[PDB]
Amino acid sequence: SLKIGIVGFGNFGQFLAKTMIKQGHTLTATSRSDYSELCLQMGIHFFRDVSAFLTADIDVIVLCTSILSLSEVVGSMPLTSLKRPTLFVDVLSVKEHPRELLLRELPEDSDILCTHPMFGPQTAKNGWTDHTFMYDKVRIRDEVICSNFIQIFATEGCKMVQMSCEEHDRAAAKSQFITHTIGRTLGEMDIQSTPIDTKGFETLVKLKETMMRNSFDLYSGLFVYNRFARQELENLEHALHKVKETLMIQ
Amino acid sequence: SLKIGIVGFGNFGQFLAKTMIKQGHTLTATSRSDYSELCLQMGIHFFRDVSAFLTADIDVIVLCTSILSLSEVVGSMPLTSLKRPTLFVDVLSVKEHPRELLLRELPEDSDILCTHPMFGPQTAKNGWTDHTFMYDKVRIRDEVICSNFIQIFATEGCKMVQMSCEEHDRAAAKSQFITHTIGRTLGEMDIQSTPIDTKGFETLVKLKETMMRNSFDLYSGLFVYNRFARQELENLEHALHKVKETLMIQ
Ligand SMILES: NC(=O)c1ccc[n+]([C@@H]2O[C@H](COP(=O)([O-])OP(=O)(O)OC[C@H]3O[C@@H](n4cnc5c(N)ncnc54)[C@H](OP(=O)(O)O)[C@@H]3O)[C@@H](O)[C@H]2O)c1
Ligand SMILES: NC(=O)c1ccc[n+]([C@@H]2O[C@H](COP(=O)([O-])OP(=O)(O)OC[C@H]3O[C@@H](n4cnc5c(N)ncnc54)[C@H](OP(=O)(O)O)[C@@H]3O)[C@@H](O)[C@H]2O)c1
Repeated sequence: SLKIGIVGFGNFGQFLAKTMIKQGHTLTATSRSDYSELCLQMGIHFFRDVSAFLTADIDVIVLCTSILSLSEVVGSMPLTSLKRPTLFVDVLSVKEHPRELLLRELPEDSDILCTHPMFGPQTAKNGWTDHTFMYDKVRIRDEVICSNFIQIFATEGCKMVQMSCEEHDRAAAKSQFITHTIGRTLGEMDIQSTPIDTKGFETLVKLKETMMRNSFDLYSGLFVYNRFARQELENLEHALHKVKETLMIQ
Repeated sequence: SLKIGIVGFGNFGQFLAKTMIKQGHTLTATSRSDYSELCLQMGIHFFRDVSAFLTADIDVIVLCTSILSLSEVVGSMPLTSLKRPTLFVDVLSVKEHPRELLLRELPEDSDILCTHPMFGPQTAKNGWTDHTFMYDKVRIRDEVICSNFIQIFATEGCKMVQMSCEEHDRAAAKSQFITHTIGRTLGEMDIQSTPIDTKGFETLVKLKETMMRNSFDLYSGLFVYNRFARQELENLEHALHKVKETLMIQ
């Protein structure tokens, strides 16, 4: 409890590491880019080469690369260099895609846990308490290891939500994707504070600031790999034109 | 300590009344609809017809009708029946229109103060403190009465902002109007809480519920009577379209 290897040590991978290190887990990391110095600072063992990574002593592998790159990343991995059957955890913001991919590409005897912490650096600055953690036990035999990993979030007092990947994607297309879409639209407008802001407008400016601090890759992945996203983008445009037209009538 | 009459005892009219009564001003009301029983519950005299209202003892008349109705309402007022020069105060959400209308329609010896408290029943439930109050001293000769009215909001800890009616409508088109438009758009979509709401999405549901509690009359008036509103609506529509365009080429 627990030796954890992180694939993709960018913004979100780092976020998770800080709390897992605090709880006492032993971390290993690997990534496309060089995080040697940062991992040195944090006492994480960093492997630049993913084949070297897969030979380390690891209970759990956490996939933390961008949605867009997950196919490339998993596809290149020498999964035949896996030393034991391992638990694979993804933390992608969309869920049907990693689920099908990992089911197709991973060795059969390896376990699959699909997850999405509904929070991050911009929204969980202090702690994780009363933030939501979604997960789906896609292929779990070793309940002990699975339970240990899931406990990482429970003991931070996350709200715990078990849900299918498809139901996560339907619900996320109608909520998170719309939320990001609005934040970006406001970012494209570059809204600015005024002397006479309303509470509502202050709220939108803060949403703009937060949504824009995510990568464009992340936002795109929400759309490209969520099959329910396109319809929500449509409903959003269709609703704005309904309001616009009632204004024209008036 | 003022004799204050409200014209238009609707939602916002009643909101202003509650605080002015508490401060110890003598308050009386008139309106298109009959608020006899509500005013009996609240302890103030209601005049059903404006003619009787105009011949009472009043230092300050506050106009709290809808933006759309202002011109009709002021036009139908037997303003010649006024006993004394009186302070007229506007609290409409747009400002160039009432400033122009009142300078045109009022007796010359009546004073004019144009205001927009940047808050209401839905956003200032407990107390006015730290909320913004904009005013423009359009035509003041009696600085004593006017300062005593303004002191109503200052006493409550409002952030006091003096600006021109034009600068107000420019900033308001960029902020308040935009905010209402997105709120109304989310309402047409009828977004709802999900088990995996992000903090950003909770923030939008709140905004939707809040914005949707305003009358469509009110929201119309923000657009129809603010000449800077149209370009802001284009900026929004144009921004959304660019965001969509970046997503579609992937
Ligand atoms: N609040 C959040 O940010 C949040 C919350 C929940 C879930 N997630 C999910 O966690 C994952 C990481 O999110 P993020 O915030 O760190 O930003 P991101 O832009 O979505 O992902 C950045 C990560 O992708 C890595 N990566 C590895 N191979 C890559 C390749 N060929 N192409 C592109 N990127 C590659 C990057 O590696 P290098 O750094 O080595 O270059 C980096 O580690 C995403 O799947 C995201 O959906 C994020
Ligand atoms: N948070 C807020 O709601 C807020 C904040 C700041 C400023 N304001 C401004 O305060 C004013 C009132 O706002 P509101 O929230 O009460 O809602 P509103 O829908 O903008 O206006 C309601 C008032 O307008 C009256 N009215 C509507 N049409 C009329 C007509 N043809 N003829 C005569 N009177 C008419 C109504 O009279 P009856 O009720 O008797 O029918 C009611 O008193 C507006 O100008 C608004 O821009 C509102």
